Amino acid sequence: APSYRVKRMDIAKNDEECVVNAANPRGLPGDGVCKAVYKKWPESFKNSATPVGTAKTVMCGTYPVIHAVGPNFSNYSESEGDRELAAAYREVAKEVTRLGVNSVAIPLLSTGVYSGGKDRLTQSLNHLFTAMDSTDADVVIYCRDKEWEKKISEAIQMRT
Ligand SMILES: CC1=NC(=O)N=C(C(=O)O)C1
Repeated sequence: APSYRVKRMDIAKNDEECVVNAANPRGLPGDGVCKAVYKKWPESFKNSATPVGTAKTVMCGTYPVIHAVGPNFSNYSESEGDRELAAAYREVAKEVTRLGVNSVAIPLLSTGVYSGGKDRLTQSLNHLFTAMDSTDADVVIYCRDKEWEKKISEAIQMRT
């Protein structure tokens, strides 16, 4: 039965059948999760540009990298950002289904440099749940912060 799990570690060392990059719409290497991903899978950045609110898969050998572009909340209104954040996750679910993978390593989109300085753990995680609930893949969420690890775990546990 497919599960949700959380791991506090570098997403570039995931043990899943594909990864989601928290990407920018320019397809450029960038900072944080995107930097790790670039160093691990540089060939997945060939023609990886995709607009805000979308996701695009680029293969690195046979390993799929799903570049998903959450909104930068600095730029977006709360209502328009929320729409785009939801859309990005929906496109992730679609790519995951099309690939036929049994598992996916995913970050919380729009929670770091794109958070607009707000805590958006709950907002982002709930959009992730809504989209990925219709898939049969194991989902592993990767975070860096110990407190976030606990709150994500609690949110996972409380739906069971
Ligand atoms: C480049 C980024 N894209 C994204 O979806 N979320 C980000 C974040 O703030 O975690 C950064």
